[PDB]
Amino acid sequence: LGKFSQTCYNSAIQGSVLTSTCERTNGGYNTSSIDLNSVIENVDGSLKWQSPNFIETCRNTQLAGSSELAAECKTRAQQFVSTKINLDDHIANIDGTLKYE
Amino acid sequence: LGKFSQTCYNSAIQGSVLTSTCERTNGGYNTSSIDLNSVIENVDGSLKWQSPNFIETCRNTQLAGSSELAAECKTRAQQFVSTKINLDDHIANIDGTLKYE
Ligand SMILES: [Ca+2]
Ligand SMILES: [Ca+2]
Ligand SMILES: [Ca+2]
Ligand SMILES: [Ca+2]
Repeated sequence: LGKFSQTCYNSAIQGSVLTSTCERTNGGYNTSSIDLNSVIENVDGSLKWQSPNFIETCRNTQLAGSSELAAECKTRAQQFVSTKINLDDHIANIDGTLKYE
Repeated sequence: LGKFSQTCYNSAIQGSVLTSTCERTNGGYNTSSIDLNSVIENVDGSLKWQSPNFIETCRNTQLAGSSELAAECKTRAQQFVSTKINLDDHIANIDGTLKYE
């Protein structure tokens, strides 16, 4: 995965955004940008790649009660345990549409 | 923040997606969906809200060498330490455009 640096040049980082000029398969180059803010997290001082989608390591997702998401999720030890989270924490109803905030 | 459940009904969760029918400010209801996969993470078995954008708790971001993102990031103890991450880990050059994978 990755390896962009091997076929790109003039890379730069401003804030959360990486910009670089990269080689196209069909000759020629293209300059593009990517915002790393959401795919990179700060964990107790060290930059780590954002954790994988939870559906990759959790099963049997259900709505518990009126606003809780419940599931059986894998521990680092590879064992499934019960867990839940209140979606009312961050999911809002903004004029009829569900929005994260 | 949040509190969608107080003005919505017929909520349901399928996989990573929450769907609910919510009250509009201007009378009437609207049914909408939101995918929780990326805003909820599995940390050692418990569902936690995905960590905040790293630019919120990190400063002085720079490109170190050809592919590393370097910065000074806040620890849980509120002290800034040096950290870096190799963007070649997950940032690819897909036919001239930077893409995460
Ligand atoms: Ca509900
Ligand atoms: Ca549970
Ligand atoms: Ca580079
Ligand atoms: Ca550093």
